[PDB]
Amino acid sequence: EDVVWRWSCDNGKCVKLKNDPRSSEPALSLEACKMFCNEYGLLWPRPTGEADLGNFLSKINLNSIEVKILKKGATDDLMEAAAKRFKEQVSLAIPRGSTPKLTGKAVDVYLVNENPNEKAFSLEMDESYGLRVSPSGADRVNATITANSFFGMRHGLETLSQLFVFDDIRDHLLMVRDVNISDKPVYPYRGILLDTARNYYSIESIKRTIEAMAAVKLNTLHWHITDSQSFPFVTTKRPNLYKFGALSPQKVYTKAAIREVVRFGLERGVRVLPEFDAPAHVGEGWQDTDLTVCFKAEPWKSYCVEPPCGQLNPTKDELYQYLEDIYSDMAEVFDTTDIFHMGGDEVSEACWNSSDSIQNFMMQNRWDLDKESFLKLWNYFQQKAQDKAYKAFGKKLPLILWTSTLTNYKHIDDYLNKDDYIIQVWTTGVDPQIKGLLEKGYRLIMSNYDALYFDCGYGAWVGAGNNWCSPYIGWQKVYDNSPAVIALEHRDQVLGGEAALWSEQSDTSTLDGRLWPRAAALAERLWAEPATSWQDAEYRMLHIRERFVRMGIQAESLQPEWCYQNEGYCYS
Ligand SMILES: Cc1nnc(CNCCN2C(=O)c3cccc4cccc(c34)C2=O)s1
Ligand SMILES: *[C@@H]1O[C@H](CO)[C@@H](O)[C@H](O)[C@H]1NC(C)=O
Ligand SMILES: *[C@@H]1O[C@H](CO)[C@@H](O)[C@H](O)[C@H]1NC(C)=O
Repeated sequence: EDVVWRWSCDNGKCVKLKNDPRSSEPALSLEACKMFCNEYGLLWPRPTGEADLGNFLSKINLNSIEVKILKKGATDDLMEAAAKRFKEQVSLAIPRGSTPKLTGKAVDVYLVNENPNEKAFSLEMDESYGLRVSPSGADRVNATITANSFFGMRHGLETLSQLFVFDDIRDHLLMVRDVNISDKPVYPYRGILLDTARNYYSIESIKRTIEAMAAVKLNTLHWHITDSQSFPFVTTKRPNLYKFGALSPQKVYTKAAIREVVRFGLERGVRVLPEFDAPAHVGEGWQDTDLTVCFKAEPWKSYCVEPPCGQLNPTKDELYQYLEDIYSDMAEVFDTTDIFHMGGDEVSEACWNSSDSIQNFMMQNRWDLDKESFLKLWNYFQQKAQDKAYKAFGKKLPLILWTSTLTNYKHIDDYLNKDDYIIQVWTTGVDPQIKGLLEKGYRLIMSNYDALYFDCGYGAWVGAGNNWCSPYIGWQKVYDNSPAVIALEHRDQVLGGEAALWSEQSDTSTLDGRLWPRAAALAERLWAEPATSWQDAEYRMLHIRERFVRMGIQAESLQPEWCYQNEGYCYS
């Protein structure tokens, strides 16, 4: 049938009223009411500069949307793809099974990229843009996006596509008539860590993730591609690793597939940042190489944080020839990344100390068999690994390592330095380590486990009960988590944050629900850094969830749809 209700703004809330036929007032559809009742309308994330949306809408012909690229250059392929992608984005305003009337004005999208040759990712890349929308004569609209690079430009296309609403009362596609927007992100690094080694994730599900990331302007996919449980990364120079390491022959990431993903990400302003976690978090794949110790060691609680146990043996020269080859194979297909993640997850002294060859190496070099000695072995490893990474990427590039014993601020400067190493932080924001690190000039990527671990809250995968970092982190807690509050003065040293999806209990099937719409909360926090909290973003978060679902993302449900149609009535 046809929609029977209407909506009217009242103290910032769209109230549902009956659409009585005996009225001279034009009825508002739910989202038409929302676009103007809300401070920032249906925008996610909300802009950092000007947010002038005006007061009116305009009927639009869907078939009469034409995009024109004004400045041409090296990024022609990228801009043409992003423009072709724009028409499809506009259709996301329309609910499936509803068709818009083919009438209304024509839309002219004018893309001006003022440095059409820049297409490299860097922490200094300019992702700012300007958005102007105004009527053009009688039967058309002037939509102009102006930005310093392609990245800001496609960010602007994203924001522009959010200015379309569907009127399901009349079946009209509408657009905001007069907009003036200036925008740019607060943090340069906005990411998701996807663990694809504890469980496999189809290429299609990964592209689908990147698609959703772009929709809320997140720019980094950190691809945790290897661990102790599997080695799906197809390494040509050391094919024995993925042949023995993969969960199955089909559960693998080939050079062609990775290139597809990397290119797909580039077209969408997403840096695909590969990680090889070492010298811990290794196992499957390294059988019969004699380059690991403690693999499947029992009882596992004595040797590692989670089974199977396994670490690299740094005392063997051949290890670094394997490492160089792995890095080189990564550098070849991950060819948009400006950064490389080397893991640095906590090493087990117990494991290294159980090895004959390792103990002899430490005695014959005078070191002892104490915690400080094994910290030297780790430094010894990381220094040589680092050297090979540089040779592999054919240049020096920033490296990322987790907060660990090795990166304790008290002694991190012994072999690490703040110009070469970025530190990813899992510890809670009130930990002394963050302050100690910030003061020694180190840059941070925030991934604090109490706000940013998207795996928390489920059943136990060893034993019974729940998983280690329960309870489940609602989007509210991730939205409110602010690096600016954590960093304080040293906040420019914070590069941004990363939602971490560890995959002991997540794979292809649970991917959508794990990330969305929670990652959108991180998206707004890192793009805008609001002084306002989650309550002020609630209505817009509900809408962005619906947009994800319309995109085909199987996003988590936050609230009854009733709350979305009846703002103000669901509260606590
Ligand atoms: C990177 C990093 N990601 N997470 C980090 C912190 N490690 C948390 C420690 N931990 C636990 O403290 C733990 C307690 C009880 C059961 C458990 C089952 C599996 C795994 C764990 C675990 C576990 O990993 S560092
Ligand atoms: C469209 O709008 C921009 C910004 O107001 C303006 O500078 C430009 O000249 C307009 N383009 C056309 C062809 O109307
Ligand atoms: C390593 O093992 C030796 C005995 O084999 C012991 O003396 C030493 O304390 C151990 N090191 C650590 C850190 O446990």
